[PDB]
Amino acid sequence: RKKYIVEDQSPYSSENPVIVTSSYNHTVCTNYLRPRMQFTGYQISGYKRYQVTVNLKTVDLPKKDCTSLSPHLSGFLSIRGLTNQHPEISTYFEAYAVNHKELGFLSSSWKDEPVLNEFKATDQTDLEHWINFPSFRQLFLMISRIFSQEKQFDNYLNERFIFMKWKEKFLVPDALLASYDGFYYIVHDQVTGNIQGFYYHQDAEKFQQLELVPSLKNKVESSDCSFEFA
Amino acid sequence: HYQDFKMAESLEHIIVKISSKYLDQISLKYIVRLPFDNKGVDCTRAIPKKINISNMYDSSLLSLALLLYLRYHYMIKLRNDATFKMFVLGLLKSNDVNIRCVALKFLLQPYFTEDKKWEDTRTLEKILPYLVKSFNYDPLPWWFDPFDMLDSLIVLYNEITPMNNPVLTTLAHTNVIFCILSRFAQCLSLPQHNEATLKTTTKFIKICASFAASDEKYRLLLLNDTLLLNHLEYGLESHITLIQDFISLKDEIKMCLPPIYDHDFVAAWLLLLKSFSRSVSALRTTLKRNKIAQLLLQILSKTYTLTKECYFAGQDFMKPEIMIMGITLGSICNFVVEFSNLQSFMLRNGIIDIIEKMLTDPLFNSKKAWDDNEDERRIALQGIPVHEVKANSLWVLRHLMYNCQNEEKFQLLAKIPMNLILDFINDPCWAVQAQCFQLLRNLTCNSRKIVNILLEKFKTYLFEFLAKKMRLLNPLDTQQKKAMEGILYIIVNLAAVNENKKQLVIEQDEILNIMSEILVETTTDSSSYGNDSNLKLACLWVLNNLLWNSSVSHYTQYAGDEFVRTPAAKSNVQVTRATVERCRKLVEVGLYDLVRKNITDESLSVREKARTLLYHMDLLLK
Repeated sequence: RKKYIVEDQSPYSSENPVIVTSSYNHTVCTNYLRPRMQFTGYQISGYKRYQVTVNLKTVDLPKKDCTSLSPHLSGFLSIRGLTNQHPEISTYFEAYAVNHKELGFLSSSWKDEPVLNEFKATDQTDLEHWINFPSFRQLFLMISRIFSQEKQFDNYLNERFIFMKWKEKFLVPDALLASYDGFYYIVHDQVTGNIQGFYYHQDAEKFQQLELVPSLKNKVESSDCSFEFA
Repeated sequence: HYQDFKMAESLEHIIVKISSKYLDQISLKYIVRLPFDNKGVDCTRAIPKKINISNMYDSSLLSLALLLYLRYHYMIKLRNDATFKMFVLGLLKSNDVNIRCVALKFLLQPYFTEDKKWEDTRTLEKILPYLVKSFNYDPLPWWFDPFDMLDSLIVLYNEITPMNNPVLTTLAHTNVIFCILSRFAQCLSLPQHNEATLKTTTKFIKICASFAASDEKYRLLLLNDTLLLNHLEYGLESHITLIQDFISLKDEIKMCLPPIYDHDFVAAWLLLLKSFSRSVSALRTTLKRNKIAQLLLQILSKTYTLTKECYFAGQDFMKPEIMIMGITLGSICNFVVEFSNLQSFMLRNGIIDIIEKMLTDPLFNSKKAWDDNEDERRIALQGIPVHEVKANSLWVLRHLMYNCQNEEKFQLLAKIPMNLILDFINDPCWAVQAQCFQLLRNLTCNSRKIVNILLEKFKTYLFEFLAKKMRLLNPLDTQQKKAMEGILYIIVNLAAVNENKKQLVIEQDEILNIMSEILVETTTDSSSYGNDSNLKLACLWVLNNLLWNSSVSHYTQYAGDEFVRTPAAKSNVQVTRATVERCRKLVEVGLYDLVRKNITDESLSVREKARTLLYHMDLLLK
């Protein structure tokens, strides 16, 4: 009978609208930075080891022009004991990527805003924590000198490695019901999709590693859900 | 139609006759950074000197004729002449208020009608200080509203480029936004109010909701004040009490009736609520209140029972109510996302029952039969658009089924069956079709039984229906592209269930042709689809799902109880040769060369996904 074909009355027309979707400059996400993606690893704090799980929630990665302070990445980070019997502490965190137009490597090109003032430490500390990574060095061999060299970089989404900063905002189960005053220097590799990083706070121990990896599922076939803020 | 042409010609003749007498007062001394030519005039922030029309009748005639010409000329030149543009730019600094206002209206019209005009930000920077000064004039004409024009510009730049708004950045540096917010806080604190103060406060609420629609900075700066949400709740409560009082006296009143006086006030408050709810941190910390959710549900129920009962009041009384229903459903579909704390609250207070009652009504559902005792309601309520209500209701249902177990899906399908969604699958509005396709994609995800139900409803020809849909939706419109992505991900979720579903998908020939036409698009061949990477990723995901399962993994990798074996380590030969036959069919169709051409693709995600798929197919072939 084919009810849904012969009864279709949609106004099909191959015309052109007033504004074409090519003019719409939307935001994208990558392969391993999808909304529902889980990462698993450890963390060496002091001398002890903890198990760290990361569940992403919203991924909103900008493009050529970005003068907005909406967070690029968002998720839940949970740290649980591995050596000791430490209870699980899970938090909601947000994150900003490093594109070499507005948000540079050093925390001096970042604008003076109350939401961005928690990601800033010192240009010297930033240079140390970034020179620890080998991909940073391979980027800059292909203080004012590194920024001048940074000004001619290509698109950051077409490069294999993405540098970013992570900051825990509050507690996830109940916000009302603070040992997260520092922030994470994060490098993410897209091809293998793994995350390394350091945790920085002034009144704390220095250079605590992260070393995450994607969480393998129990079914190789994958299906996709979606959502969109109205 | 001919009289419109005659009127346009006459008004253009009037403008040219009057403006040619004062055309010699244009004088601008500028610098081009690379003499009597006019090259490089659009590279400075300076505008020519003040041009004054001494004759009063000539100024009145020019102003009125140019306003009607602005009304007329797009249906049928003077806009593109550089001399006339410089003449109007010089008229911006005149002494007559009508001349300045009509110049502001003349210069800002192409930004809303012309295509690719919004890239001209230098003209916007030249124009905006005079609009800001036009806020400050005591006798203002009835045809000029600076609030409407500023709001229209900000909404235009929010809709086109959400990540970059030039107007907000050029108003923040010049101390204007702080003045606007201070005046809003002063208007909200007046001790005595009338209709004019309500209209001023409504315009301020609209422009403040336009500030925070796509920027977290102004969102948090507005939520820094602790008394804004109290006033929002007060406005919603006031409208609920007014609606309830009108409902309680329907028998005594019972035809043109005036609308409720604060419909614009409540609409603007709901616009702020939606813009605030568009961020996750505010949903988890600041908008945690249950009072907001219960007020939204009460507004929805009261407005629906107004449309059900008091239909004698006319269309002028009901159009604001249906607009309020649409905006409230938009706010609700923002609050019901899974990682917000209020989702179980809306489940517990019955949002699905309200949506099911609203969707089965013949007023909204055109596949329902009008009952033979409510013909007067059908006569009275016809002509009012109800597409946004249906689109937002399907948006709520789509957000309910995002990342949930099958028990909730079966509960919703017990309440709202599949036949209603399939009634809404062929709406003439593209938003309704897009939301229906995304809802079906969310439903079919990770569940075999829903896929079997959808196949049983299409007793198959579902693949023919999807292929027919894919060949006619225009990918230059965003709702049709959204529906296309929903169709492609329905195909993704359908082929990742069993071996029988993979056989059914690969038996079709039109879907493979659609995939081959999507994958062949490149930088120079972006005509049929537009070289969109999302469609390529969906097609690669279908091709990955057709060739990946546990037996192939065990063959190509290998050589309670507290310790169980993995599913890849544990009949497999038949599945393996079936998968190899599928790979050979895919090679014979010709998608292998397209996968190589997508190795040589610009974007990185398609490159890596195609590389993994090509390596897997190469290892399966041998």
